[PDB]
Amino acid sequence: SGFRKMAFPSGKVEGCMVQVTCGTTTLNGLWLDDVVYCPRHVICTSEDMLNPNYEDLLIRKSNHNFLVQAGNVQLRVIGHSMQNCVLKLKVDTANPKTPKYKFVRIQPGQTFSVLACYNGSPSGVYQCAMRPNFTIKGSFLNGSCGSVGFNIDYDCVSFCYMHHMELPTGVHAGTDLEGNFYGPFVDRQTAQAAGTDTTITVNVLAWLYAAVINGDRWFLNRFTTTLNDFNLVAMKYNYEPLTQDHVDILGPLSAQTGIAVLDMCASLKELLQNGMNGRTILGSALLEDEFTPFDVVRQCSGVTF
Amino acid sequence: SGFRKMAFPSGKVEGCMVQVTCGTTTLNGLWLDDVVYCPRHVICTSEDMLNPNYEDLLIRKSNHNFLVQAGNVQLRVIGHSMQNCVLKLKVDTANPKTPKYKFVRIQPGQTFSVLACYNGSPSGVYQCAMRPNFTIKGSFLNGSCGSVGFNIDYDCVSFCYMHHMELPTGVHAGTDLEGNFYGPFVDRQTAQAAGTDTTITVNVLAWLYAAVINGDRWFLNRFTTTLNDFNLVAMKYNYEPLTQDHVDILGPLSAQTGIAVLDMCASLKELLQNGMNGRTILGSALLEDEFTPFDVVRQCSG
Ligand SMILES: O=C(Nc1cncc2ccccc12)[C@@H]1CCOc2cc(Cl)c(Cl)cc21
Repeated sequence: SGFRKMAFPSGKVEGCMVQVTCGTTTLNGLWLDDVVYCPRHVICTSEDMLNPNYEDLLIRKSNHNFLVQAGNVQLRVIGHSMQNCVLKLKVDTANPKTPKYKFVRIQPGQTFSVLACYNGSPSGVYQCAMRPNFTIKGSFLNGSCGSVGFNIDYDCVSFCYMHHMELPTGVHAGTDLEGNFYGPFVDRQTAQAAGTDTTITVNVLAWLYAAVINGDRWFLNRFTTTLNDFNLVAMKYNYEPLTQDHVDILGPLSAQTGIAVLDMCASLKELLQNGMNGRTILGSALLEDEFTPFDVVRQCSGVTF
Repeated sequence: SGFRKMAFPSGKVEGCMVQVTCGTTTLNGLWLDDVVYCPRHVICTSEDMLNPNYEDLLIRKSNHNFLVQAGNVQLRVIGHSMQNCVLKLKVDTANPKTPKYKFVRIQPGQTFSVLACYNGSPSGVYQCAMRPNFTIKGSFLNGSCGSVGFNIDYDCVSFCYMHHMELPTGVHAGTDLEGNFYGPFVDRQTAQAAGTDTTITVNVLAWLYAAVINGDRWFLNRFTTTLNDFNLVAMKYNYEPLTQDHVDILGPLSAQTGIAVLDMCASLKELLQNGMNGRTILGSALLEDEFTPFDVVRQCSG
């Protein structure tokens, strides 16, 4: 029993974290095989950030300008190239701790674990979701750039996020490991704002199934709804539309608990229109949307890595 | 900016997780140097749950009855001893991945990370607090026994908890790494119940300081209170008494935000009286009590 916000074990990623220093800037890098990946803004000054020409800034740099440190060992940079908003520093040594890995781009609503790092040293791990507005509600301080987000499937680490910046509202923006930003963000000091966020409907439904599996049933009702009527109500409450794909993904949880997805949708509709009335679900007075259906199945069945 | 429930990176503990099998029972063990620590109930059968005599059950066992597996390598048990509710299995190989470590017994309100494991394999990492009733609200299934709780301040792992059992209400009980249970619990299937749980007041106050540091001030008020008047109010909401130790511990956060502890206590009294009125604090509609003053300082300042 119990349902916690749970991250993947971070060990495979910890053995990849290195510190990258360029001039006065120090941030984190991801050391996989003989390449160190890090945000390209490490080559910027405070002035450069206002209007940066990264090809021009990078061409002026030499390999010895990049100081890479893996623990207490300085790595030798033997090449440098840029791929979108990520800098790739070729090093002379392949990381002996390189796990089986892939670079994957996640969709909004998908969750992942973040290994927050400072000076190439892991300090914490937390689970979060890629918001529908492409930001993440992380917890990051100065020096956390280059910290990565990942999932584990079997013994393979799928790297899906690299931290680049904090927006004025305190939310975070970054890229996949190919340097493509999630969202309409750019790595330049200019006016940028997160769009209005919405609730990840499929994830709230998955969390209501987790609550039922854990014995919390007060919100269940005798009713069902059509997918179209549910989506009309979802649009009204700034909830993401629920697709037939989402309904299909929730199938196993529906089969296990005996609550059809549209029956759970009718519970969610009543919760949106009437509130919780002083009650809680899994120790929360708000509907939680940072557990995917896969996360609920994984946690309620005990899959290991 | 931002405030998340954050666990320590679990790598140093992952390299210590092994599978321990004794008869039909399989659970997790912690492999440090040449010793594997695990719950002593791994030696129990069906009739040895209601009233087990662990000394008598252990004396009947030989080293070859304990099957220890570290990855895909079977470890050889060369000795066994019991220390309170933990079984210590001496093995013929020292764990090469043994980090710098300590065994620390914690107090209620303290937080720690749990590396939940099944069959010696880590499945997830989450953050817990030792409840005032000495239980933990973990997330554990059958086979999670032997999973450990830890903190990693510096490069040293302080092991503080080993999971032993789930109580009828779905909460969890366990021991420190010396086998001493937290709380009035025993490793017997006898009728046991968690006492009435209370809110960790000092932790809620720390989390209100984290909210102020993060820019949230709506709950602040112009009132202060005496420590005794605060305790008389807070007890009525099943909150733990706030001691002078707790007030002292909150000093650095009070100095940083400019809000005296008793001034923050008056905000907490008002939040208990009024509720949140549709508002949230750090993305929560409930007062959070699983961040200590130490966690808040570390997460907010470094
Ligand atoms: O609690 C137990 N293991 C579990 C742990 N955590 C979570 C669980 C969730 C579901 C089912 C088992 C779970 C075992 C088996 C059941 O009976 C006992 C009894 C005693 Cl006295 C002791 Cl010390 C251990 C156990």
